[PDB]
This record gives sequence, structure tokens and C-alpha cells, in this order.
Amino acid sequence: MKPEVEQELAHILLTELLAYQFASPVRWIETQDVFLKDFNTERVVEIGPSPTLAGMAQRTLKNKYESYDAALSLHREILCYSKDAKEIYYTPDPSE
Amino acid sequence: RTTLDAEKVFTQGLNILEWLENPSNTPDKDYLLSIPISCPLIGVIQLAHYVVTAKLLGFTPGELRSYLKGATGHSQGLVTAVAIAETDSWESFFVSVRKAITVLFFIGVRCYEAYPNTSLPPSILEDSLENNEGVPSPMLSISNLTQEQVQDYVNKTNSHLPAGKQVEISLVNGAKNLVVSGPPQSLYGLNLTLRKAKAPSGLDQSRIPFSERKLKFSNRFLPVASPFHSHLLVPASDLINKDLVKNNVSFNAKDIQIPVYDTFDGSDLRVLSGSISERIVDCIIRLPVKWETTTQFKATHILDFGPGGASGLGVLTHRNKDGTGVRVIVA
Amino acid sequence: NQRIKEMYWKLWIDEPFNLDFDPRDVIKGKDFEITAKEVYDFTHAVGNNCEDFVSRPDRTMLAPMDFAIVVGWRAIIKAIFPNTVDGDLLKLVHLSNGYKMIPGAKPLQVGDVVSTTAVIESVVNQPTGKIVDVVGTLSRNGKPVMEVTSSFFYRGNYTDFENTFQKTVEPVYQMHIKTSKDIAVLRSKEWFQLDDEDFDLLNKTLTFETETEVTFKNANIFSSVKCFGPIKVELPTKETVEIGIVDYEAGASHGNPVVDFLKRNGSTLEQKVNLENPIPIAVLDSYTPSTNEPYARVSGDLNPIHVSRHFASYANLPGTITHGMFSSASVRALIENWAADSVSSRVRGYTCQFVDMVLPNTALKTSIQHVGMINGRKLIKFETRNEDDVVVLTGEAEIEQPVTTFVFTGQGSQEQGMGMDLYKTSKAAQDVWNRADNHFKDTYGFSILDIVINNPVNLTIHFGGEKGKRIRENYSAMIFETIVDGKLKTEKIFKEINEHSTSYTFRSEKGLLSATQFTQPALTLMEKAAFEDLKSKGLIPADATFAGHSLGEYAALASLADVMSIESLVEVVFYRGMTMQVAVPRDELGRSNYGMIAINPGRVAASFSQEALQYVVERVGKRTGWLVEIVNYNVENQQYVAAGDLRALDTVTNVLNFIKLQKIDIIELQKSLSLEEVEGHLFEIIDEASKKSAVKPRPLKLERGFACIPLVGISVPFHSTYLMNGVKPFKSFLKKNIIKENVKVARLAGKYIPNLTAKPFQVTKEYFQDVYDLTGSEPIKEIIDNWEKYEQ
Repeated sequence: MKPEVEQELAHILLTELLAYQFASPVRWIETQDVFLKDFNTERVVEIGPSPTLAGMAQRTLKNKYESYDAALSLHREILCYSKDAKEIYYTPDPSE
Repeated sequence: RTTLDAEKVFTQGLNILEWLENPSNTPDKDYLLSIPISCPLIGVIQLAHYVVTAKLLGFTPGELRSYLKGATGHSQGLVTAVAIAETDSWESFFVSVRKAITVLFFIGVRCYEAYPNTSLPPSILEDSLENNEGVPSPMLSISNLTQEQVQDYVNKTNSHLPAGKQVEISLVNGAKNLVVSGPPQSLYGLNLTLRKAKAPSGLDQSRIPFSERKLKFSNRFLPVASPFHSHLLVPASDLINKDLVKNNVSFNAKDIQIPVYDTFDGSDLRVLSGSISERIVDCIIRLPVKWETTTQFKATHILDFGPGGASGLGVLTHRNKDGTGVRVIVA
Repeated sequence: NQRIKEMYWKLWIDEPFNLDFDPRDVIKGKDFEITAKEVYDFTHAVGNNCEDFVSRPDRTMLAPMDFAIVVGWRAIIKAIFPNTVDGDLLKLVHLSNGYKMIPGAKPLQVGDVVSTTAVIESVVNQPTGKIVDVVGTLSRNGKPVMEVTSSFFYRGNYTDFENTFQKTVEPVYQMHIKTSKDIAVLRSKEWFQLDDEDFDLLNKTLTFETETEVTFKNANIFSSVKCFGPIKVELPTKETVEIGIVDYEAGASHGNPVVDFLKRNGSTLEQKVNLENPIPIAVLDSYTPSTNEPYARVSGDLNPIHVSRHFASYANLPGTITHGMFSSASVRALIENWAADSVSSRVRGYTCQFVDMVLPNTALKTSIQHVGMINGRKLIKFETRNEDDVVVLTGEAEIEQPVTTFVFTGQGSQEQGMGMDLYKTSKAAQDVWNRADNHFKDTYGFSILDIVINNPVNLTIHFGGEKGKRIRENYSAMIFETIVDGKLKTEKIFKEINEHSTSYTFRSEKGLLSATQFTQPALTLMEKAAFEDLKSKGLIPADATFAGHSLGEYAALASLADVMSIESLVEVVFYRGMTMQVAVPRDELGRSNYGMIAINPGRVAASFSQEALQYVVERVGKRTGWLVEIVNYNVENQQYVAAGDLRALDTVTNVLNFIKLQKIDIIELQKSLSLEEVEGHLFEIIDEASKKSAVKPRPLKLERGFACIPLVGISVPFHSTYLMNGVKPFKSFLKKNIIKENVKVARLAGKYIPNLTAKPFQVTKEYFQDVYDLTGSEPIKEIIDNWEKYEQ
């Protein structure tokens, strides 16, 4: 597949994914499992005015990732842009 | 000198006479604790305690071992147990000494080569330390849980890990005293599952009904460099036995003058129809220790020649047998 | 010098001794097969106990970054041997050495077969000696993997400027072209050469990516000066694109007049961004070995000064000094352990300044800090001192952040004044908000900033004068592009606004910031602004996964794949919100018989699963005949959101309150008590809540119910099939406002997680299939059918 065609197709794909998204359900359960299990994300950063997707991550972790995170010695960090600026920008306060 | 790639393991030599003379010339505790040097040298400590014990009683080694109903060892103590059984006069002592410490040497060298201990991610170390667990190592001790209880927690922890990183129950020292071996990182993942189920050790549930209280138990890592009695060491068994063949070491039932109790069975190693050397290796490298059933003999007195005085195998055995008329002496 | 080189050549190079080759020429090093044994011997020599480099059941053994010097040394060191670079090798000094991984390349493995190329970038006669900057490139499978750089110094007095040349890679210079005078000045310069003469430079941002090659007449005067590289224009997407070339050439100069011009008239872009304060990581002790032989064996560096008293003594050294390249690998091993938590793959760059020599058996304190960021990699600085507290090694490393996923928040979270603290303090954020505010003011006659800042209850747009009629056209030209009976048809979003309208007024009960048409762009900007600020501090990992909840999908796509300009993003999201507003009859005042509730199946009964809720709702829908659906699957057995007919939400919210008070366990009185016939018992509980809600205040209020919270009066049934009407036109609009050329497949593939298919974006027949399976899309189907687009 040529780059030009890959783009032309990626376009049509993106277009349709957003078009139907409008009037289909939002599969945030599976989405969370993709980035939590399949990608083993150690830093989930919510870009938003309030930590509502962060709140959801913490809960999905507490439910079905208790033993998984333990066994894989997998420290995880849920951050929201509005709540935890200092952690995201790596600027801890004058405490050393 | 004799053994092919031996020096590649003994990175800071093994000039033990220099270490004892000039403390300032002793390697760091990490080097000393790694099995290629600690295995043989523990054997030397036990053999030495056996000697002072004999010499002060005015006995020869054989005279001492004649007074024994039997003998056995925990983990790599099994080696110096069978070596003691063959013992006789002083003139023929150093042949038994040779036999023991050349077994322990190859166990060390081959079991290190099989699973050498690598850099521990500092994050994991800092965490285990601040939670009063140990310095992560390949063997993890667990007070106050049933064998079948511990086995649940390993099954769960193991369910998410591939073959190479699985952990298994290594030792069954008592009813509610177990040890688990595997990669230090895998045993950390166990400790994490464990930290959740355990209650703070000063919780005070004195006003909660017994039935509804939460489990209180210890789990600290052990000071050992290698995961004894685990699948990680299996590859070494074959090679170790070939090294004993090549260095003219084996143990013929005919020579061993007291029963020497098998670490997994409780059986006598004399009754075996295989090679004894091979079973002793297999008992240390791969098979668990069922210390309770190993120690199933009847006797009024037990002598712990083994390292660690009051932290030693002696006192553990005493706690198992308290109230049955057995006296343990830390030799 | 020749006799000395002959001996050194016999020690370092397994080839015929020939000094008669060009420094200019590239140097090819022998192909090299990395093996278990070599890696083991090397890691033991430098004292690197990282697990990644040790033989373990069912895991391919990596090789340390450092191993590049074993592979490369023969090619790299050969560079300092030609007759035209005539040095006393016994007065040679290693100044520095670095490795940098090329992006996307995996680190060295034990399988790999690696070859090395080495060029000599610069040879200049400093007054104190002759400096030789060398650049290696390790390739595997005819692909670059990492670049080695090493700098050597021949101490002495050198006049041979005819054998001196220097190439430097200039920092990228940026220029905002404002005035027609600015452009006149640029055309003045011969070296400014556009692809297209007639290119409109006005109000564009040019970048100048420039290399300068120079030759020397003496210490001061250059014999020749070359300065070339592409000139690029910034697009609305922030993508820079070639529009021409810098091409300066000159004989005897005292300077480079291109860099002088760009320095004074442009700002220099910096890749490295310092933190507010350095974060300490650790101070660590390490030792140099008692013997340098072990390193020499594994490295091929049989330089006698490291092993032989008599050579060291001849070279005026303090002793048989430790190999520089040992200290390199040894300190690097520490950084790998403490700064990268012993994940070798994370460290993608390491540089190394040999500040002074170290003897065998020296004790080294090395302190390490997190000092800055660069393209989402932590910039680590370090310093290494000896017992006498003398600095001996300095340098820096670039270390990947742990695996990161960005999630972008949907509607409902928005608050007055949001993002405005950032707007004050951040250039990056200002530019986003302003680009967008200007777009809205100029095309629709309102300020998105005003709406975010003051959240007005009403806002009226005035169509007075030539500027006002242009704005009114844009309100009328807002259409639905449906294709019915073969031919195209047009439908006006704003029915009230005609050729005779002097004004139009937006209304809302409590504040326009929570009317979806403003909410969506407002929220999108808050997020995109925050993201661009983060990106400007180099805080965004290159390989980050991302997803957005509902509306967040649009912000996420723009924030991480710059799929749309700020102008396109807010334009699309505004149209989207307007589509949603038309689809709901609100024909009494600002209210509809459509809304949504947040359900917690846990609270009805711990046994009431996802299947249970999906089934209970599917039944109310089919039986009552009123549309209701689960539109958000948020948190398993804890947070779902259903939307549809307000009557059908009133049945569900009560039916659940009945199943809770009934206190029934699903799994027991499921297939065991009643098989399928349960549906008979369900309809019984639906019909007794259904006709209770089939007569109320007709725009009926929705109440709470143990499990079910009504969402802060949201008038619209988002993500319900009700909006399936708006898909065909919105799609036609998305195609017009998301241009194909702006979709970089690399920035989406395996990172973008949509809401339709909770599966990482791939341009694969399997994906197109999965899409079709939840869509019926005709354009998608015909693509699957002809997946033989592999042929040109």
C-alpha cells in the first residue's frame, strides 16, 4: 500500500468513526481495558477541567486490576490537568 | 583452577585465609552472600562446629557420629549431614570434608550460572523497605498462614505471570511457617497481593468478634542470593551431577553409618536404589523441603551445628516439636 | 608520527596499514554479529547488572546501548589516522563520546547483525591542539539504529589549515513575516530561494533548518563558507512544510552572514526545556577496576597507556589510567538503574565529557538530577568526582517517561472561567484561545472567550453594515448536505435568519456556557490549549496512546495528531453542537421530552450485572415502544448512562427502584426459577411503571432512584439512535472540514482509541470490517470489497 492511499483510506476511516460516534454508544469500558491491560499504561493523564475520567480509571483499577497490577509489580499514576499540575509539569514544591 | 569458567563467577577471588587474617581485605556482604562462595563456606562453618564439638568431647569424628541415632539438614545442610555419616578417624576426615565442600561448590557455581541475581529496580527496593518487607531476594518467608492459604496467594500471583517468572512454595518449615522462591520481582508482586489481605500489626481487634477479625501475618524476604528449591535451578542438576562424576565424589550407602533423612520424603537416603549424590542435589535444587516430615524421627536431643545460632534451624525445629519431650541444643 | 600510528594501527585495526585515504571519505566497519557471550563479557567488564542484558528463559537478551562502541570503535578510531590529519597518537585525548537512538528504532538485541559507517564531521586546528569530531551510524537490516559521536584531540601546535574543515548543524531559526518590508529584505538576500517566486509570505511563519560547512585559510579567516538547508512555512495544523532552500556559498569570509541575519531577525527554537528547578535523583558510589585488561579485551582498545607502565610513563600520564570509555559505560549503568528504574529501553540518549583522567582503584561519587525535558524524554544531567572532589566525568541522558495515555474529558465538566489562568501565563494557550476567538468573532459575531469568562444568560448577534451581512450569510450558509434521490438537497440550521433579519439571539436558562453549541468549542479549547502548553514544555511522550470521551474525542484527535487547525476544530465542534440542538423539538421554551440518567447497577442488587441492565432497558424500549438506550458504558457494574424519551427514563428509574426493594438475586431467580418466562414477570413490572409515566406534566421532570441520578438537566439524547438522522449530513461536513493531507497515519495508528470501536485505530481490512459491522456505512463497505488498493 502506497503512503498516499494509506492516507486517503485513514481519512475516510477517521471521517466515518466520528460521523457515527455522534449517534452510537461510547465504549469507555473497553477503551479503559485497552489502555490499562493491552498497553499497561503507568501514567494516565486526563486533559480536562475536572477529574471525571480519572475518577473512572481509579474505579476500573480498584474493580478488576487489584491482583494484575500487584503480580506485574506495576505502579500506576492517574493524573488530571486541573487537579495535579505539579506532577504533570514535573515541578514539585520546595520540599527536598 | 580445575573447573572451566569458574573464575568468571569468583569476580573478587575466594582467598578466604586473607579475609579472616585482614578484615579490611574482605569483600562486601553482597559478594560473600552470593551462593558460589556462601554455599561452600556455610559447609565449612558446620564442619568446623562439628570438629570443635568432637575435639572437646575427646572424640574422633566417627566416635561422635557413632553416638547419633541419625542426621539430616535443611536445604544445603543435607550435604554436610551425609558427609558426617561416612566420617571415621582424623586421618580420613579431610576426604569427607573434600566430598562435602566440592558438592557445595558445584551447587553454588552451577545454580548461580543458572539464575544469576540481577540489578533490582530501585523503586521496588525503596517500596519493600518502607513497608517493612525485606530487601527483595529470590526467597520470601511467610509466618502465620496455612500452606493451603499461601498456595492460594501464589496461584493468584502466578495466574498473571508466564512459566519463567512463576513462584513456588520452597520450604514447609512448620504448620504456619513457609518460604516461597522465584524471581525477586515476582515475589514482590506476591508481597503486593499480600499487603492488601493483611491488617496493620497494631490494629487492636480485641472488641471485634474472633470469627470476623482480619488475618495478621509476617512476610519478610530472606537473606539469600539464589532461589533454592525452584524450577529456576533445574538446568543446573544435570551439570552438577556431571561435575561430581568428573571430581570423583559420590556417597555409597555401605559407607554411611547412620540413617540420613531425605529432605522431601523423611525416608533414609541409604534405602534409595539410585545415586544418593544425585538425590541430595535434586533435594536442594528442585524439590521442596517438608521439614516437618523430614524431622519425623524420635529422639530426646537434637544438635544444630548449622549457621545462625539462635536464628538457626535449631530453634525452628524446637518450635515445631515443643511439648513432645525433645530438647534442641544450638552447638 | 607515522611510526607511532603503525604500532597503534596493528593494535586497533585488523587491516593492511595504509594512511593514504581522504578524511572526507566515509569509513565502512566490518559487519558484527552480537552474541550472548560478547554481551556477558562486556556487561561484566563495565559492571552493568541490568536484567535486560542477562540470559533469561523466554525473553530475547538485549545488548547495552554502550555496546555500540565495541561495534563502532574500529571504524570511528580509523578516522584519526589519515596523513592529512597528522597526530602524535601518544598525545591523543578522548574529549567526549555520545550515543543517540534514531526515533522508532528498537535497541540492540543478541540476534542482530550490525554494521557501522563513520564520517569525520570536523577537523579544526585550535591553538592548543587539533580537534577531530567523528560521527558513527550503526545500521541493522539496512536501517539506521543509533548515531555514535566521539571527539578526539591531538595535543600540539598545528598550521595545516588546508586539511582543516568544520561542519556544524545550526539551531532552527524562526521568523514571523508581518510587513511587506520584512519580505523585501528577505528577497534582497541571494541565498533566500523559494520553490515558487510568487509565494505569498505575508503573515506566515518561516523556519530555517540550516547546516554550515566551512574550510580554513588560518585561525581567523575561512577559505570558504557554505550554508544550506530547507526554508519551511508553518500551516494552520502547526506542520512545517518546505517552500524553498537557503543556498549561500562564499570564498574568503570572516563569518557566516546567513546565521548572523537569522540570529538578529529571528528567534532560535530550543528543543531542551529546563524544569523550574532541578529534581535530585541520586548520588552514587562506584569504583574503577584494579586492572584495565578486562575492558581492553571486550572493547578492542589495546591502547598501551591503559595496560603498560612504560607507555603511560612516556605519555606523561599519572599512571596506567582507566579507559575513558569504561567510566562512560559504568556511570551510564548507574543512570540506567536509578534514572530509568533499570528499564534499559527507556534511555535513548547519553553524552559524556571526559573532564579529567582516573587511575585504577579510584572511588567515584556521581550525582544525577532531572534537569529538563525534550520531546517527552526526561533530560538528566550528571557529574562524577574522585576522592579529591575533582570533576572527572559530566554529561546528560534522555530517558522516556513511563508508558502514558491521555484521556480528554466530555461535556458536563465545563465551568465558568475554565482555562483562563493558563490563558494569562502561557503563550501557547493564548495563541489557541485567540486563533479561535478571532475565528468566531469574524465569522459568527461572538467571542468564545467572552462566553467562557462571563457566561452570559443571553447573547444577541447584530447583522448591521457590510461586516454584519457577511456574518449573516455565514449563519444562513449553515446547511445540512444530504444526498436524496441521487441529487443533493439543502436544509437551514437557523430557520429564523433570512435576508431581512437585523439580529439573532441565543438564549439559555442559567448561562450560554452550558448550551452545547458553545460548551463543545469552549471545552475543546480549554483542553487543546492545556495540551499545547504541555507540548511546548516538551512533556508529551512521542509514543502516547490517547482517547476522548464523547466530545473529548475531537480535542484528543487535534491535541495529538493535529488532524485539524484550531479554526477547523472549533468550527466542526460548533456545527456538531448546532446539529444536536436542531434534532430536539424544544417547542414550549428551553426544554424537551428528551434527557439522560447515570445508573449504578451495583445499588439495585450486587448480582444485577451489565447483561441485567442491557436486558431491562432493551425491554422497556421494545415493550413501552418509547426509545431508550445505554449510550455511555463508563465503569463496569458501576457507571452506565442511558438516554431517550423522558417517559422511558421515568419507567427505568422506578422499575429499578422496585427490583431493589424486592431485594431479588438475579443469578438464583434467573434460569433456575424461571427460564425466559422472567420476561413475562418483567413486562408485569414495566406496565405498572409504564402507564404511571404515560400521563404526567408533558415536559416531565425526572426524579432520583437509589441507582439512577438524572444528569444536570441535559436537554439532548447524545449517542442515542435518535441522532442517526444527523450522521449522513455531519459526515459530508466532516469530509469538507478535515482535509485528507492533514491526516498523518503515524500519529493515529495504534494510539487513537475511538468511542465507536474501542480498538486502537489501524488502516486494516479487519478494522474497516469491524466499523461496517456497527455502521452499515456504504462508503466503508465498497472499500472492504476493493481492499486491492495494495495495487498502485
